Amino acid sequence: EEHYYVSIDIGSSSVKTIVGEKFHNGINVIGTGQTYTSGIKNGLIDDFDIARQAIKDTIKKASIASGVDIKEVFLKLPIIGTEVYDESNEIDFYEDTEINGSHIEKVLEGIREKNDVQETEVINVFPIRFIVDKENEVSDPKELIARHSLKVEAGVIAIQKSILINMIKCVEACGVDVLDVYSDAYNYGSILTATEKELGACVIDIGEDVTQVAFYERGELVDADSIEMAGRDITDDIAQGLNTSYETAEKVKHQYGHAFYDSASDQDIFTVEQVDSDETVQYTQKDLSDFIEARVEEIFFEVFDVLQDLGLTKVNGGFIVTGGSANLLGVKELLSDMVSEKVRIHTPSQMGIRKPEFSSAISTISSSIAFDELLD
Ligand SMILES: Nc1ncnc2c1ncn2[C@@H]1O[C@H](COP(=O)(O)OP(=O)(O)OP(=O)(O)O)[C@@H](O)[C@H]1O
Ligand SMILES: [Mg+2]
Repeated sequence: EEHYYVSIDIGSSSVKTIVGEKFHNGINVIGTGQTYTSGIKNGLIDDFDIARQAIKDTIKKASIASGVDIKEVFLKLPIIGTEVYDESNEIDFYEDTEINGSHIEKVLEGIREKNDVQETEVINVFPIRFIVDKENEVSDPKELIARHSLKVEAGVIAIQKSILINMIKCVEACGVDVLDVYSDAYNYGSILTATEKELGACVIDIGEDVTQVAFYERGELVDADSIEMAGRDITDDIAQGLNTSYETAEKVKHQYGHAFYDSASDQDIFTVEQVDSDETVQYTQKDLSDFIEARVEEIFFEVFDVLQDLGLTKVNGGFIVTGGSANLLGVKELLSDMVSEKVRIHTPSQMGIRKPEFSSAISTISSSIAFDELLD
């Protein structure tokens, strides 16, 4: 009777898998898997076989770590080729009907059916509110008696069919079933406080190839997008600036990386190899932070451009930065120097996943739980 929730994040840098348990009104992580791969680029499958093997290896790792024979999983989908919009649907009753999870599922399904865009598929439909018998608004209609109808006013996330199909295919080629998919646009709602989600908060996830942006207000997702600029570009800038290899630039980024120049130490020194020579050059943390700060600043300017385009300039709920690149020192200080609102770095609380790169994978689990609770 043991119930586990397994999520998979097919990242450009690494595939991440989490095995979760419902505990103390939250999630207990009993196992994780992580595999760095080259099969994924810009959040999409670049080499099917390599990606497939990476996913398989990650599922194996999580299975060994948790002691669970993983057969069914929940898959996150990146905010790429994605559209967010509002839609309503209503189902009719011709006799007094006690509402249950099946009616909710039906009325939500109708919204999936309403989409007639051939290239895209609706992946998530989440209720904003319910209306019983055209007049009575409710948060949760279950166990209420409807005499005429049940309407839902919902948020909808649709994605390019090619992405959905390919990701699911790649995962299911590893001997597991994909139970459901969850867009990160929906997922990131879980890392926010009720206050943040109410006032108007912006989530910025800086990964390797992709930076994702999602805005929430009045307790619901408003809109989302992604930018093709993240950690890899920071590394590129380091490699170019220090005239070193990409590999060395990556290691240097982890070891001495700092995103705020004024706070970076010129007394903290390190040595680096050269590409066009056999000689070695010494650099300081401040020298490095010059390039790192320039790139991260550019990323945040891209984020501001997205917010301006979406008409979401007012961010009273503040900024919440996550993802692997949020591991960099000085990120919070830089963004705080760029905005008048509150800024924080989100890191999952559970032991084993206290790294910001896991934010998506854990959130996915929450998402699934939420729907489980909704369709009761
Ligand atoms: N301690 C650290 N300091 C600086 N950067 C780091 C650190 N740890 C990881 N990173 C960077 O984070 C990035 C990977 O983050 P993450 O795992 O969130 O990306 P992903 O989800 O695999 O890729 P994407 O979301 O872009 O498809 C890499 O660019 C890596 O260099
Ligand atoms: Mg990611």
